[PDB]
Amino acid sequence: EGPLLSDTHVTFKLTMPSPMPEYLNVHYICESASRLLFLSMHWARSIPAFQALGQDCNTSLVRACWNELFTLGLAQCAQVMSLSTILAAIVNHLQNRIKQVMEHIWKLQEFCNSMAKLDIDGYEYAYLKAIVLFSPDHPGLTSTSQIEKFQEKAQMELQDYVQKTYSEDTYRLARILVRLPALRLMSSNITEELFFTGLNVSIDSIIPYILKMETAEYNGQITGAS
Amino acid sequence: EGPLLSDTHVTFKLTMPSPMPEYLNVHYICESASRLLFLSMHWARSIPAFQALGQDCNTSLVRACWNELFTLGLAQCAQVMSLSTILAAIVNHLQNRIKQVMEHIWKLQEFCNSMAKLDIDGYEYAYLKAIVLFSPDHPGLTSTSQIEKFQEKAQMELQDYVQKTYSEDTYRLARILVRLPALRLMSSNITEELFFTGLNVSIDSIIPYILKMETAEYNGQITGAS
Amino acid sequence: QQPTYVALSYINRFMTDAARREQ
Amino acid sequence: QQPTYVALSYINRFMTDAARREQ
Repeated sequence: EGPLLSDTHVTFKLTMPSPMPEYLNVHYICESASRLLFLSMHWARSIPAFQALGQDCNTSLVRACWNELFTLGLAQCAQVMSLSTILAAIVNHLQNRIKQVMEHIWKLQEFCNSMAKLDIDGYEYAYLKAIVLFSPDHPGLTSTSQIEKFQEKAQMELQDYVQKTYSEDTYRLARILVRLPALRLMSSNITEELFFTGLNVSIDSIIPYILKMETAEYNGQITGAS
Repeated sequence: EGPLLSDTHVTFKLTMPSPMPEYLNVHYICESASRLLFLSMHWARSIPAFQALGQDCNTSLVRACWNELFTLGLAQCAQVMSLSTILAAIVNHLQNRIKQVMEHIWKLQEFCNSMAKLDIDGYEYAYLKAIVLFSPDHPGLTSTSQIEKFQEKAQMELQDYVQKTYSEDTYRLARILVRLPALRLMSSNITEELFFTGLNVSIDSIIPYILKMETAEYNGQITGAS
Repeated sequence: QQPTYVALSYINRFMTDAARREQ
Repeated sequence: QQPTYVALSYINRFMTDAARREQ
């Protein structure tokens, strides 16, 4: 009956560590990817239904969908992150599995371009993330029935928003939902390889830490940096 | 401007080889799976846009999406195939990766149940297959632009059908499209293991043969059998 | 009544042809 | 202007804690 998301869930503000370094810097790429990962998880924690599920269930959910959540965030933040510049630099350090990583990079580029071409807005991205977060398809979850109802509310709220905001674009909702399968064509293992493993990082292991961290000290350090 | 599918594309009639054998029969399961695979591919060949792409492109398309096409066909034909009985028999020959195959079987069961619970009809299944067939997400394809336009027509034609046929079910189209990501959570490698490899079969290698076969002799032998 | 393995017989022919043609 | 590796420093702490706790 009541809504899954509020207008508060539209805000998704990534702070990059600095302007693009002159030369390939793996630390800058991973720091930027890690800020996006932290923001995606801190955004999920802001949803009342997510908090209501409890720590066991909501850790299992993120462990199952983090790569899809993270990739929607890559598409949303592509301009802010200069993602096109970052992917080019990885392809070159690569070219100077190998061919798996290349196909993955190509899939990520095509996904990010498909979302830009549709002008996906902040509301549409929040609902798309909620639809991937509350997917009942994953074999781990315990409480399929309740997660299914949360996913159905996200779908209904996205349709109402698209009908109210883009009334003349009859086919927009269908166009946006047919982007979601593209997220599952991208291996979480390769995302981890491309943006994290190197700096030695299992995302599955650190997810519980990110979900429990106090965000005040973290956000102060991010915002108070040069 | 013109339509992708016609009413002719709704027909999807699987002929099972006989009633369920008394005991586990791997040959019966594979024959039934192979009839469904042949029908899925012969159905794809019936689409004018598919024929127009030419043999190279339309072989690449099926090689990229056959498992999704095949799995939609499993959900559509679940009653005709007694799929619940077949999956149970596989779990038992299994139980008497191993755990990958079990999760896959669980995903297939949940997918088939999700489609039954929505009462997906023959029209909706034809459009869902066309949306997976003309996916521009796959790295192999050469002519992304034209395949993208065919996929957009399938989406528009499915929305018009759902609005005309289920006018009181405001949210039905959104509900159906959010099932499509589930197909990409199921490995083609494990589908091949579960229903084919055993009877020694690479689907990628036989796809060109199925696409070029004369269907008159095949359909006569299927229909003219006891 | 009794199964005729029509699709398996086609697949056996296709497999046999593909193995000859490659490797 | 100059990067502060805030998120990397948290991840280094999380990794270190998880390795102690398991294996």
